[PDB]
Amino acid sequence: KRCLTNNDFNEFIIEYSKGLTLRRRFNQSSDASQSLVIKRIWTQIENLL
Amino acid sequence: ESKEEIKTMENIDDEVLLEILTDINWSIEDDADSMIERIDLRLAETEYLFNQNLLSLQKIGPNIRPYEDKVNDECHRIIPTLSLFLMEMSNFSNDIENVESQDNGLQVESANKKLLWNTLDELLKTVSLDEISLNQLLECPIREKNLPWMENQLNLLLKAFQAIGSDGNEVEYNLREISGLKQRLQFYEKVTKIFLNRIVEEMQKKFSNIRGQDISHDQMIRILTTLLIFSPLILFCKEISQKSYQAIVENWNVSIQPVYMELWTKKISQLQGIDTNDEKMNELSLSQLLNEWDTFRKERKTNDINPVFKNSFSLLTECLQTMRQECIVYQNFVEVFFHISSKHNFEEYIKHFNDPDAPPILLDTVKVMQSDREAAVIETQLVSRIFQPIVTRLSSYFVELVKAEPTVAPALTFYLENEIKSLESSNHEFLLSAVTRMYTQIKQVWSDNVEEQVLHFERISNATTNGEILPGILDLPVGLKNSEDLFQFAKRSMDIKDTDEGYESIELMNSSFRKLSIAATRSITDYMETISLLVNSNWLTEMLSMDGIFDTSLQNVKKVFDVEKESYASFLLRDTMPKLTAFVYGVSNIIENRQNLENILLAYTSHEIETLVKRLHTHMVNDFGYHQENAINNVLCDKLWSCIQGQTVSLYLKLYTVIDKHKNDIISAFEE
Repeated sequence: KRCLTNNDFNEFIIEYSKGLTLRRRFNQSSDASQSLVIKRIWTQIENLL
Repeated sequence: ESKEEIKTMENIDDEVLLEILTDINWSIEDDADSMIERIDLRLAETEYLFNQNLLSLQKIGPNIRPYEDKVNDECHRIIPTLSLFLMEMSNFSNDIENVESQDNGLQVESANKKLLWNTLDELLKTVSLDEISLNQLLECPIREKNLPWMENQLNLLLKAFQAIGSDGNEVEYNLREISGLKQRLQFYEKVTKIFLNRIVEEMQKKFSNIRGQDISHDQMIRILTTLLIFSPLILFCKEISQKSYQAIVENWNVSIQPVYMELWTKKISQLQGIDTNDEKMNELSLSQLLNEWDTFRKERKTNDINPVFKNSFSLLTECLQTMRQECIVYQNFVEVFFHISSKHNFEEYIKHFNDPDAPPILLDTVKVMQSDREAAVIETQLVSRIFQPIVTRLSSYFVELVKAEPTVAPALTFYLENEIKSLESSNHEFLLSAVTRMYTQIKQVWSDNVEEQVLHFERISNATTNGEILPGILDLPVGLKNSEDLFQFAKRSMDIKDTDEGYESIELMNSSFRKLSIAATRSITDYMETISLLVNSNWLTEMLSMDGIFDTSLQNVKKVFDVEKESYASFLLRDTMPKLTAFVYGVSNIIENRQNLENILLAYTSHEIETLVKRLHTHMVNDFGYHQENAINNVLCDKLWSCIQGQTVSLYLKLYTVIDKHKNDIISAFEE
């Protein structure tokens, strides 16, 4: 919802996937086999694209 | 930016996916976390409900079990008499032993087989220590012919475990004081080399099992290869001395489950093929009720094209491939360790008996296993968007519910997941189509009534036409949702219970909630909507409601009571009296298989509404003359004067209509 809103702020993509890139590195400091968290940063990836 | 932890297999992913598969992890929700709290309270009342259900009630059901179980305490109460009988014979006879051998007693003077030999009677500890036949009679092995590593070096490793390596001396006895320093350290050093040999034979032979993908799927090379692993798990020292042989059966098969699990994962999800739009088959279950009954049926039972196994194929395939995730994983109950039991010295009995079935086979155990997640979620999540099912698939998904009673496998939990393919398969059970019947009886009343605002008259000038669609050709799917509930649903059966029906109360909401949805058709109760109403209800109630399996009978005579009450209102300016009520009021529906002239689409002979209003107002209202006409005919006087020869007393009776609203001699006696 932040994405289409403003820029996404850009911080609502930039800082939002910064402080979410924290927990997207919960999904990257190990992954096995958190298809939940993999689905999380998966949709983060598709939205960022 | 604040890079978080190493998410490597925490307290989640143990079906926390399937936990979050309540509704969706589709954005996101903490609202759905509250929904999880609601399902948690639902389980709380279902489990307190199970608690007081079983707390005195089915704890007396457990006393109803104690018929058989206190009966086992009754033959076992003869075992109390056999146990006090043998314990009384040996109690008094052993007291006779206490006075008999111990005449002096003085056991060093009366029973000195062990008082001369306080340690010398326990002098059979000469098999110390190591390590000749530990690695000579097993190179890696010398086995596979009930040979010296099966018959002897195995049992020599049982002598490595007969040697209690930490019960060394008790130095007044001193059997293995320094012999126990390297007895099973060289027997478990050489058998640590045989242990790494069977570990490399486990990753190697199980990588050959990963190459073994014989016939849909089948890992038969892993079955004959599993015959080459029963000796490794029998191997009684014991066999996993430090949880290692089972780690060659499980932690080695950890990645080698995912070769079979990845195999079924990419395998089973590829059978996708479907239709597009089947109004033809609803014209075959609309053509069924046309030439029925009233004729020879029509349907056969006809289609029901879903009865062709587009998804019922997996009911014997992905329940069988699910029975590879379960029942050939219950042939991984021939490969868990196997079945570690039993050989006992150390490969003696399984040197002979190393041939399991294993599946399935009964139920008396307690165990746990894995390797059934993605085949189950693949079978159900594949079967998800299935909106025609499970109406015709009532006994299919309920046979799936009642699939596995008597095994000791998790196929019951699969059958409970296949009950979840009936029950957590959501309200389909589709009574939200009744919400589409009232919600689309109100928010779609701006199209059907847009031709039918005046429907049964012409004051607001509209034709009596609205339509019965939803559920018009869904009444055709009552014969198509009911026809394939006896062939397709019956050919989806299994063990206890599973059709065996016995089941399919869905399929009784095809009576109950179909007369509730048909009560929304009673809330949908125009004269092509009265005509389509009773024609749609009786388009289900000509064959499907007598086989008499429905409950919309009073709905059919209720909407058909609105067809009598609104077809003699649409013809309330026409019949009057019976001159349009037989061939022009009900036969605007009977031969159909503004409402003054608007029954002229079929307009069954004779005296239709195109002549009952015109050729009765054209020198016929009084008579051809005036009281009365010289015509009792069947061509044009049926609109004019045979109508008057069918409504003769209805002249004065119709003139009496002004005799209450706003004496009777000069009209009702001498009407000419």
